[PDB]
Amino acid sequence: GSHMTYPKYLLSPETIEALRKPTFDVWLWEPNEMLSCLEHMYHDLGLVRDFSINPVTLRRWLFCVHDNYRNNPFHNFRHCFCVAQMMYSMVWLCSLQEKFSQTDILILMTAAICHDLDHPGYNNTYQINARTELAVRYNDISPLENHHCAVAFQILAEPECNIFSNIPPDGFKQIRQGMITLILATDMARHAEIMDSFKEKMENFDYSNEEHMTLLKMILIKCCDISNEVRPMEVAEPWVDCLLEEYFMQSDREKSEGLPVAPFMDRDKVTKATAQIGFIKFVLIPMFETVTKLFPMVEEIMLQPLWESRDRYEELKRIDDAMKELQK
Amino acid sequence: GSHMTYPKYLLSPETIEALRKPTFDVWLWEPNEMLSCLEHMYHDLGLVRDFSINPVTLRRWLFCVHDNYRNNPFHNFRHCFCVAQMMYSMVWLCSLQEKFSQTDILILMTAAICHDLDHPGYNNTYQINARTELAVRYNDISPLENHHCAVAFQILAEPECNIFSNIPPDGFKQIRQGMITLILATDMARHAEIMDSFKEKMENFDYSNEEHMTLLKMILIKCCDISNEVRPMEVAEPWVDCLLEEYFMQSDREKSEGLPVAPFMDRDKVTKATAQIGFIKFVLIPMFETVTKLFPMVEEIMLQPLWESRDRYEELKRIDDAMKELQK
Ligand SMILES: CC(C)n1ncc2c(=O)[nH]c([C@@H]3CN(Cc4ccccc4)C[C@H]3C)nc21
Ligand SMILES: CC(C)n1ncc2c(=O)[nH]c([C@@H]3CN(Cc4ccccc4)C[C@H]3C)nc21
Ligand SMILES: [Mg+2]
Ligand SMILES: [Mg+2]
Ligand SMILES: [Zn+2]
Ligand SMILES: [Zn+2]
Repeated sequence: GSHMTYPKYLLSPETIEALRKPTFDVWLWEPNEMLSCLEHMYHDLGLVRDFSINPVTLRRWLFCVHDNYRNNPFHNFRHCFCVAQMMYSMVWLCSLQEKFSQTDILILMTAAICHDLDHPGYNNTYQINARTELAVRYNDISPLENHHCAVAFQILAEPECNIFSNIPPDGFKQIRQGMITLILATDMARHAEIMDSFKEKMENFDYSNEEHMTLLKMILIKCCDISNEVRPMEVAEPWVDCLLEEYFMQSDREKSEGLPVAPFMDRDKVTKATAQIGFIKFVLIPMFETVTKLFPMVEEIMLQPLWESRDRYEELKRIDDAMKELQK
Repeated sequence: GSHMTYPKYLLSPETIEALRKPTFDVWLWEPNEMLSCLEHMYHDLGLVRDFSINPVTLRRWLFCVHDNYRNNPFHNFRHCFCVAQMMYSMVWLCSLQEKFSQTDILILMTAAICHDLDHPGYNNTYQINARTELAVRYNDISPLENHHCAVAFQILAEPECNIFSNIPPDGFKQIRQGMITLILATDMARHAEIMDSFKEKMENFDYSNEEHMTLLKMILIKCCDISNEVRPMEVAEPWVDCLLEEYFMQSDREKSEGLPVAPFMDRDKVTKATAQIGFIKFVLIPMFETVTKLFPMVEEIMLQPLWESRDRYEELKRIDDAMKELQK
């Protein structure tokens, strides 16, 4: 719509607008454009303003983050961007600036961006069963998430990437603790525990109770992390195939090294349709249902697409099933 | 008593019987003799037998463990020997072989031996405040105990040191999980918490309830860890100066680096007597009282010597107070 053309890293006005919504097509963008988006979120949320973040430091920091994401089929830099972009979406959708401090929004955003740093593309169960250096390092306790987190603060300790350098020590310590809690909370082995605690608080929720608020931020980051299916189908569906790529890599290796294979990583047991129907019905919908009690607009903008997804996979399944009826 | 003289590393019959009581003078022995003592405990408790431990591997493992203790004034290989030797004493005293599986005995001993591996001589609070590599690696969560536990399994993963090599993977997993839980339980930041969970199980204890037993093993290790004052006074007391040496090393360093100093480590605020009075009264005694409810022989063997220590130290402090009052 502009009188001249601009480089891609100069986000257009339409892109800036689109970036606030969960319909943003995360696939359209190169790393450099994604980096620009993230940068813009920090400015637009008032976090550069309120935390006195050096604007060049913010950029050096994001570039460093990018460099410490690996090129995995799924647990890559585009995935962290989805998680961040969904968090951003949720701030707008759920009017989170009315409810949360700027420090809380900083924690949410920074944890979202950092939460899968240097992921190897094999999960905690692989680490633990194979007795990897990481499992040994972290005593079989959320080995990956502990590493993501440590890498995060390693990056922030480099003075040219330290977006928190103009924050007082107490604020730093507060932000550090919140980020650790949040990144640790993304270990899916703790999903039911965290949901139970949340739901328990939801018996009588209190926005001025720090404990309630901590659980609400753990639930937000968990929402954002596993939210691909909330997105328009054409955006959502490619992510399942990337995840299965990663998972098949792992179960191949596990077979070959004599380690236990998860059925949901077994090429002969999983299908995309059946895996997603299960995850949608039994993990995603129920989680977003609880959140919808606090944020009613979540039903229309995030539950609806999930219902639509579930239904469409049910259709796909009827067809995978017929295909298998031709194959023995 | 014998017809010829044997090398020190061949323990005499008398040392062997004496090794089973809390009364054993840990100060008399060289490292090689302490190593022979630990080796003997594994054979004597039936652990070599019941877990098919290669007797040479057991010694390589012990020697390696010894090497990875640092030459700290307190948190050294002799301390490790104390903690293990007290555990072994408690085995006999409390007839723990009636109550616990051999796997649990193994866990208890191996955790006692390993629980302070590669201690730097500066506590978790220093690590955290100074933002050390350990603190950043472990996300400020029990960084030292995490580290001790990691180093234990780094050692065991060296095949010449793997005393668990003839154990099937299910048993290994169970031993590892147990040792991790017990080593992490030695973080004194968690003391009141663990004591409280213990106490609530103790309301109706159940030796066949795995959670009850886990807590019990946690307390047992915690008992052995801080048990110096249960020992005869001449054995117990030189440990206090060793610990203060380490603490003063820390407060001096904090002072120099402009970091917070804990009053209990400050050479200006600390008295030996006042240090010990409170610790004995409010940490050691209450902890051993709850154990005595399950193991009533503990009163005479471990409480009585704590009562004496408390009395001795309350007397020293009067003499301190009469000196201070007498002067200023
Ligand atoms: C990384 C995992 C937790 N993840 N993140 C997003 C999604 C997704 O859309 N689908 C799946 C599938 C669900 N997995 C089976 C499963 C069912 C219920 C609870 C936990 C896992 C297998 C994935 C292909 N995993 C995701
Ligand atoms: C290393 C600590 C926990 N420890 N281990 C044995 C002993 C001991 O005999 N005395 C003390 C005293 C406790 N004091 C500080 C403190 C009190 C309460 C909680 C944690 C530390 C000073 C020590 C001389 N600490 C020991
Ligand atoms: Mg993750
Ligand atoms: Mg320790
Ligand atoms: Zn993730
Ligand atoms: Zn210790």
